[PDB]
Amino acid sequence: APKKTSFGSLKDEDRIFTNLYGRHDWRLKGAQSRGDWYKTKEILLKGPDWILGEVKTSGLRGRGGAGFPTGLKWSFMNKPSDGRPKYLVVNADEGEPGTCKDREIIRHDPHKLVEGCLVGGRAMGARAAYIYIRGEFYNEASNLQVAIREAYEAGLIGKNACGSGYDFDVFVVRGAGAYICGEETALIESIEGKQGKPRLKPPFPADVGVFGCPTTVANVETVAVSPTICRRGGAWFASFGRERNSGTKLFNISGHVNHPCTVEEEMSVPLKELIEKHAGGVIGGWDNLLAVIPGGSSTPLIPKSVCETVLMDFDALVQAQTGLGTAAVIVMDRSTDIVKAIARLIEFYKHESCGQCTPCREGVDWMNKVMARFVKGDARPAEIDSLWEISKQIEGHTICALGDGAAWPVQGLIRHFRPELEERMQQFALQHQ
Amino acid sequence: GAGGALFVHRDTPENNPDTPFDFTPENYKRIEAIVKNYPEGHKAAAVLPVLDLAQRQNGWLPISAMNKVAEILQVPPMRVYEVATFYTMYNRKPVGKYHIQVCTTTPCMLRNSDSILEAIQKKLGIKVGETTPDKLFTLIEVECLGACVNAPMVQINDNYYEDLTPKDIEEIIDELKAGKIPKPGPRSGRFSCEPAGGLTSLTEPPKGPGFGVQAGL
Amino acid sequence: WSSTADPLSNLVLTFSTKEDAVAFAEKNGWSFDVEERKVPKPKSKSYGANFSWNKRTRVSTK
Ligand SMILES: NC(=O)C1=CN([C@@H]2O[C@H](COP(=O)(O)OP(=O)(O)OC[C@H]3O[C@@H](n4cnc5c(N)ncnc54)[C@H](O)[C@@H]3O)[C@@H](O)[C@H]2O)C=CC1
Ligand SMILES: Cc1cc2nc3c(=O)[nH]c(=O)nc-3n(C[C@H](O)[C@H](O)[C@H](O)COP(=O)(O)O)c2cc1C
Ligand code: SF4
Ligand code: FES
Repeated sequence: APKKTSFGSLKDEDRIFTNLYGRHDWRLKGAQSRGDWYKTKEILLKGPDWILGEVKTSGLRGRGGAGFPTGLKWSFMNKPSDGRPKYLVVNADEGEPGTCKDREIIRHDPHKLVEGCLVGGRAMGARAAYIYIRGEFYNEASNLQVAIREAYEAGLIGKNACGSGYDFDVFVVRGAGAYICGEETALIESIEGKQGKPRLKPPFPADVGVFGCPTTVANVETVAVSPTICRRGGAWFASFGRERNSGTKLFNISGHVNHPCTVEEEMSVPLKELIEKHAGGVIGGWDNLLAVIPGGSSTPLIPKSVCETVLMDFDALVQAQTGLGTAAVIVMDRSTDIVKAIARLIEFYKHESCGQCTPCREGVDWMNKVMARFVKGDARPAEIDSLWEISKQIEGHTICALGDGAAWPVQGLIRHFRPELEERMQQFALQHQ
Repeated sequence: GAGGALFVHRDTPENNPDTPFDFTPENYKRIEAIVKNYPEGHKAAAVLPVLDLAQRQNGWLPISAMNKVAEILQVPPMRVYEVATFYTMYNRKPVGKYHIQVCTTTPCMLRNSDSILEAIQKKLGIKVGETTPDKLFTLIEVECLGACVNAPMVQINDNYYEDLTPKDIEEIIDELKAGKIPKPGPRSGRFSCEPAGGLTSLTEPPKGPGFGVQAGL
Repeated sequence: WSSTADPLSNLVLTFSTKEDAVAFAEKNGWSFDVEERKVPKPKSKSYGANFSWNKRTRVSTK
């Protein structure tokens, strides 16, 4: 029966990150026993065109959160060289609240990331790979360095990588506490010893990137699944999930759940099934659920009426006036102050703005002040529409998407819990005469 | 909240350009290794690693150390000032021996990070911006240290302590001030981000190499 | 206060072209000096030049 209509209930043998919980040896020997570094020399000898074709057939979309088609994005580096070196940059900043998958990939399956770096660099002709990891992940970075040393000694990377005759280097670069440095151009600035301020596009990194050289920035999960995709083929990955939503996904479920956890599941699994299956359900029962933030703090929240039938993919969540994001599910029950949580998120965005452009730099602080007043109820009902207009002005007028990630939660809160705001304002007006 | 720290440097006897700072020979070897990781003509890419190494050697970053990094990398000192004042992991004032960082972002907030903050407050008798009189502990608030699943969590000197109850964090503080080394990780009997319910996934033994490989490879 | 004795100290005329001004000055009998219009030259701006691989145009800050 082709054209599956129900998604989820993934089997263990179909999973990619078979050591997500660190229950097996993360070193080279354990990874090799688990299928890593298996005839990767043959994968490299197939040529960049074959790898790009496999990635395109796989239907993989960017796991950083934007869902850009990975094959089309990687094909931009398939140009002949113009004298400059070519680089691959692996995004390990992992800044969203609610997101924990890349940390586990780095700490427990580092050789998977290293092999993916090698495969992707060969596919895009990159000379070396720079892995930019946040400085808070010190032990994770040291584990990654140990894995890279093990790969270097085994001849898997370096000169004559895996005997394929292709030279490749893997470098680990640590940032210092900056959520904006996860954005690709801001990350490139952070690597080059400058402030973590995003660059205007165009030019795109494929034209002008790190050190002014052609560059591709890819998420850790996107890089770490490429060797398995090439080993099993594009078709195997493609079968899972809906059309244009292919493959497997890592889900982080936190907040008001009985068993907050990071789990691997098929793409188009319904949110209710995922929560009641792996997270142990909502604290106090499913009927106690108030709202869910499906894709990290940048995506708008959805109320209970939407979570019982929505699918955890890009298109389904877009239809639900939200986004798949990083697949970071944050669950809030009916005991939660919904305004206070969004105010805390807006405070996070106010503290994480790099301040380069006017709309983010001032408007995000303005919305932070307005929502701080909203939490107490000191404002007036017309200020709700005022804040909606302020958010609209910030959105689409900024250099990078941090403004989008600050505006969207406010829009979702105003869309779905306006009566709560009005009721709090009315209570404040009563109490303060 | 408004950031308490300022972004203008005024010379003090404790912190001024004549403050003695220099890199140890081992640190200079490490700096050489760091610098050889970038292409020639782009030495400025090493500003962040060398500045972090200076902080790790000294504990914090006096302006003399920042000037030294600028001189070593042949970078104007203002660029190093920009880097040091942009990134929050850099300490431009002295901190305690154990820098306690408690995540209070919404995912951790929902799991009662306020209880952890208050327990630390009443165990140390200081606020979220103060240092203990013995200069052992410094407590601050941070944003999303990347362990939302294991909320509530706390970082102390690049070590993670998660799945915290007030008594657990107080015990960690006791054994920290006793000179012991507390084991980083969750305190609820779960090793990592796995569900506490009994490992709902990844139960079968992992498949051997080449198990799912296609033909023609 | 500031005093004056020439009646033409505040007289400023506006013309659409240089030839119109010249004709007005000639028919009014005034000796004139004409200065050619200065236009800023077109310039080559490139945002990507701020991040050059080998050129000096690379910026050290944003
Ligand atoms: N994983 C994490 O920790 C975080 C993830 N995010 C997610 O990042 C998303 C926004 O990121 P953006 O990079 O701004 O999205 P984007 O759509 O602008 O770009 C996504 C990728 O596709 C490339 N791309 C996009 N359009 C292109 C074009 N016309 N030509 C060539 N290349 C193109 C971009 O260079 C980039 O690499 C958000 O939706 C958010 O969910 C946000 C914060 C943290
Ligand atoms: C403010 C901001 C922060 C971001 N932080 C990260 C991050 O920490 N990790 C990440 O993988 N992507 C992050 N992104 C999205 C990156 O643009 C994305 O990862 C990059 O384009 C890689 O594309 P990919 O998903 O195809 O791998 C961030 C985006 C923005 C706007
Ligand atoms: S939107 Fe904010 S973070 Fe992004 S470039 Fe503008 S000021 Fe910086
Ligand atoms: S919300 Fe606490 S680690 Fe992210």
